[PDB]
This record gives sequence, structure tokens and C-alpha cells, in this order.
Amino acid sequence: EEIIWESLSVDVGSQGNPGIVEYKGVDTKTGEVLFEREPIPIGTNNMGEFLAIVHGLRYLKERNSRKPIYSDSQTAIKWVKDKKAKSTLVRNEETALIWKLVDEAEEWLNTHTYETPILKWQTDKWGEIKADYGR
RNA sequence: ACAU
DNA sequence: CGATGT
Ligand SMILES: [Cl-]
Ligand SMILES: [Cl-]
Ligand SMILES: [Cl-]
Ligand SMILES: [Mg+2]
Ligand SMILES: [Mg+2]
Ligand SMILES: [Rb+]
Ligand SMILES: [Rb+]
Ligand SMILES: [Rb+]
Ligand SMILES: [Rb+]
Ligand SMILES: [Rb+]
Repeated sequence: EEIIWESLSVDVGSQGNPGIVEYKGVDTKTGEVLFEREPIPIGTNNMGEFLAIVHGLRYLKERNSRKPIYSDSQTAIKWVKDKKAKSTLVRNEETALIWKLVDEAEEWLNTHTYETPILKWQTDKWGEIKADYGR
């Protein structure tokens, strides 16, 4: 209903899907960029959205922050809830990097705890998430 | 259909 | 137009 401005927002950016994947996290209130992942040569939009949330979890945990995370990705929110990224992307030599990061993110979720609420950014009511790439 |  | 997902 109301934006929780005291929060972290994350988003993926890509060149192609599958294609070059990156992601970032911003302070919802100000747009300040808090983290950015170096581009990964081949991945999917949803793998990037998933990695972005998990990185946000790890970022806030390290800083003892109880802020929620906003994502616009129905898929990635569910994957994080399940601790399982159900991606269709073929596992081969050229997707090995994205799949390593996805596998490592699942592994982190399965060995750590957090109470961070992971919230759906309501794009239809609020406009584009503040972490959007503008592509 | 909804979310990207 | 195409692709990723529930
Ligand atoms: Cl990552
Ligand atoms: Cl909350
Ligand atoms: Cl959701
Ligand atoms: Mg997004
Ligand atoms: Mg976006
Ligand atoms: Rb901590
Ligand atoms: Rb967008
Ligand atoms: Rb965009
Ligand atoms: Rb969106
Ligand atoms: Rb579809």
C-alpha cells in the first residue's frame, strides 16, 4: 500500500535474455547506489534478479541492518523463499559462471539465517523500482 | 493471467 | 518482436 522508504531496492540489468547480466542495489529513499555486480557474460533475467536479492541479504546482514529488500521479480522472490533458483538455463561451459554464482547463493541461503522481509515492489502503482537500469 |  | 519465469 505505502512504500517503505527505509529499505534496499535491487534490480537486474541485461543485454539480451539470456545475455549479459548485471545487478545493483540502491537506497530506496535516495537512489544512492550501494552495490553493483560486475557484468556476467551469459545469464538470465531471473538469475540476476535472484542474485541481486541474495546479495542484498548478505549486504544487510553484514551491516546489522534490519531494512527490508524490494524486488519487482515475482520469480526471484519465490526462488529466495524456496532457497532454490528453478532456472531453465542450460548448464554448459558458457553459462558456468552465472550457474556458479547461483549455486553459491543457494548454498549461502542454506547455511545462514536472516529475518529481512523481501517485498514486492508494486511497479503498477509506484513506477519503476529505484534500482532500475532504464533499459 | 501474472511478474519481469 | 523475443526470452525468462510462477
Ligand atoms: Cl552474485
Ligand atoms: Cl517490512
Ligand atoms: Cl512476490
Ligand atoms: Mg526487475
Ligand atoms: Mg528494471
Ligand atoms: Rb551480522
Ligand atoms: Rb524497466
Ligand atoms: Rb530497464
Ligand atoms: Rb518491471
Ligand atoms: Rb510468457
